Amino acid sequence: TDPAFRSVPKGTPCFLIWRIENFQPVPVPKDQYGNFFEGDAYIILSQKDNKGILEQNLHFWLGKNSSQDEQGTAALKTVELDDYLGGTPVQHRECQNNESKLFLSYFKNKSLKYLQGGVASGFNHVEHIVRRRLLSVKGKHTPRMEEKPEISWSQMNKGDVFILDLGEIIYVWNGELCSRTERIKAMEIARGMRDDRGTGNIIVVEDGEETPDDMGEEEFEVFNEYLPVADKEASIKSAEEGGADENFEKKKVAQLKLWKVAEEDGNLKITEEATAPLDKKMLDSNDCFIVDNGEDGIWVWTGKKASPKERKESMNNAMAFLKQRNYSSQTRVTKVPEGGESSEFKSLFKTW
Amino acid sequence: TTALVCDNGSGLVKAGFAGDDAPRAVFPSIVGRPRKDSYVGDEAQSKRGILTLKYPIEHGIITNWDDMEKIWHHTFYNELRVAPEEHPTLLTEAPLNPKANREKMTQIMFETFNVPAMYVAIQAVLSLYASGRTTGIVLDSGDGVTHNVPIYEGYALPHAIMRLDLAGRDLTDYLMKILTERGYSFVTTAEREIVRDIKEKLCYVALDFENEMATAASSSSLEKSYELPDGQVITIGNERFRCPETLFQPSFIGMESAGIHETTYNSIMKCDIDIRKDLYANNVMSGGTTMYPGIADRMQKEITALAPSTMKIKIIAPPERKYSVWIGGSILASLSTFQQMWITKQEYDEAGPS
Ligand SMILES: Nc1ncnc2c1ncn2[C@@H]1O[C@H](COP(=O)(O)OP(=O)(O)OP(=O)(O)O)[C@@H](O)[C@H]1O
Ligand SMILES: [Ca+2]
Ligand SMILES: [Ca+2]
Ligand SMILES: [Ca+2]
Ligand SMILES: [Ca+2]
Ligand SMILES: [Ca+2]
Repeated sequence: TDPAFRSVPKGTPCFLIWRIENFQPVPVPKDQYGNFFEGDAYIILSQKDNKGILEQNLHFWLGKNSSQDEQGTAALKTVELDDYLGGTPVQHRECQNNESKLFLSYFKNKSLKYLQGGVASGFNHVEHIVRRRLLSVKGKHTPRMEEKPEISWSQMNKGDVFILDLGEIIYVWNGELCSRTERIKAMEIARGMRDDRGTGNIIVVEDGEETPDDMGEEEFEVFNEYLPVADKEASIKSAEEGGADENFEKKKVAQLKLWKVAEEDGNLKITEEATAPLDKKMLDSNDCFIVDNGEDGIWVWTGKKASPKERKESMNNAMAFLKQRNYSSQTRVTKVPEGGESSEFKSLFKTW
Repeated sequence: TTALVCDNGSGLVKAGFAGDDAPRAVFPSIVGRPRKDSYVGDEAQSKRGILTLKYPIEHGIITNWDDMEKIWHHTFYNELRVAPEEHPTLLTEAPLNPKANREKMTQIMFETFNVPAMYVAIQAVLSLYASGRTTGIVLDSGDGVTHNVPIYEGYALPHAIMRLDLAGRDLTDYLMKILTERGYSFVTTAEREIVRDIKEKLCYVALDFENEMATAASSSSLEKSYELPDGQVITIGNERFRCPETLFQPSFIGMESAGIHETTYNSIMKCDIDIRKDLYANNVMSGGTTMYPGIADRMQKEITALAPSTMKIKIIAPPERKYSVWIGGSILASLSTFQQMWITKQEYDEAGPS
């Protein structure tokens, strides 16, 4: 039972008013009865003892600017308060400037006043913002992916392969001096992204062949809208200006580090389990593990049989790494449930 | 802890987190097995040739429990990417869902995904709450089923619930047929998705069918263009409103059932007389098949002709009504009494699915 409804007298007359605030009916101070905010929803319970019987009227008042969550909470809570009092109350839906005479009778002396504004909506707005990013695939033995801090030609070079990730449409741009292993590993990274999201068309782009003829009229528009071809030559870096493919891979292998978050005898310990080649069998379902890829992503692998303290402290310390090392905003911590590992997460493991 | 809200629909799965105003995962309720043992949702549709694709849910009632497990597995681990053992989960069920069906949803949810708690809510009831109402009649029309659920003070009246097996997938089939009679080529399942897109973008409900029919027969002012994936452009004429007209004239598709305006009227007439005035004034529409332009004014017109003249007819068509069920469940799972009405894993392991 909602703790704001427990003090409702179940047999004696009363007159109570609640105000919906963040999915919760907050009781209104008694002297403020009648002061209604247009942006909020209220619940009004009237119980009168008319000639030996208790007539129970249950009104929920909806301001003209009330949010959808407040209107649904008022409707849901009215039913909850109805069933708690036996079901005998009668429900009335009251809208601003269209209230019933019974509702207005409660406030004839108390003065009904419509006030502007109200408490903020408890809803979290889902914006459905697509994550657009310029990816970099570079290496000799096994090319590694890196998310660039921007989407431009000044972030690219003619010696590597770049993935223009736009969600539903993926561009794989091959530099004219890119390796043969970079050309195939970029497809695996791209095809893994399309299989993780369940849909999407991949477009293969060669260096210098970005012409609306041998590329595509509509295909060129999207590419040029994010990567203008005119600004290419001044901004694109030479293959020589891009570093050594071997040095880049050596940097990325070194930053990989697997942490272990286990409970032991009730005292949680965070040891350094391994580095170097990482294997799938290192991840045990009875514990949690933090896969440290540094500025390119912190991944929290959560086993099915893990303890609650293991799950909470694994995210906490992974979040702690970000603030301590003062990583940029684009470095993210991602909880990875066992069995829901993405292709990008599996890429950090050499054997799987 | 934040809860999960999964609205298992006949054609689409709407899943997300309690507290959000919209679902974050909207993928088709499809399981594809080859002719990687399974494919779910969009990837199953992106690989139609290699696999055979089956609907785990039929007319709102879930029928293939093994393939539905893959739906929920794909929902938790692939779409939302959450550990289901960490989140309470609110599910939705079709009106008049059998009890043994609701028990097996609970069994799978507890001894396969190990959720800490769960609850099952009726889809039409959640839509009424989403509109800020406790009393009214809901017209819920989706891909596979259409229902008329009169609700009074937060609880449906099961004796007056109507079930119409005419919905969006039937309308998509009808548009494939009449466009093929026109001279186009749409018969395959891959072309079903093309026509479904044609239906959602260019179809509408005519306020006066015979007059709109006479307009399209004398000029080309109602004809629109649709670009196929090939690049070929085709012309859609009176098919734009002949397809949604099946909702009001089921005989178009070969069905002698009553129209959605009559079933709405027949449902209200099965309720007590002293609540019909509120039922007429609170026609809440829900589902994607109710997203046709003009369906609200046509329902307003058709019901006003069947009902007594002293009754005020009001149709409520919320803008986001294709997600009304999920939004209604998001509010319920955000209420601090969702904990009181749910069944926990320990209670289920002790007492059982009953
Ligand atoms: N703008 C639109 N116009 C017409 N129809 C639409 C539109 N948008 C979606 N639809 C249809 O709505 C249907 C899916 O909606 P919804 O998710 O409410 O149904 P469902 O829950 O999967 O099915 P059911 O209600 O039988 O469980 C699809 O068949 C789709 O064709
Ligand atoms: Ca408010
Ligand atoms: Ca009551
Ligand atoms: Ca290179
Ligand atoms: Ca452990
Ligand atoms: Ca549905």
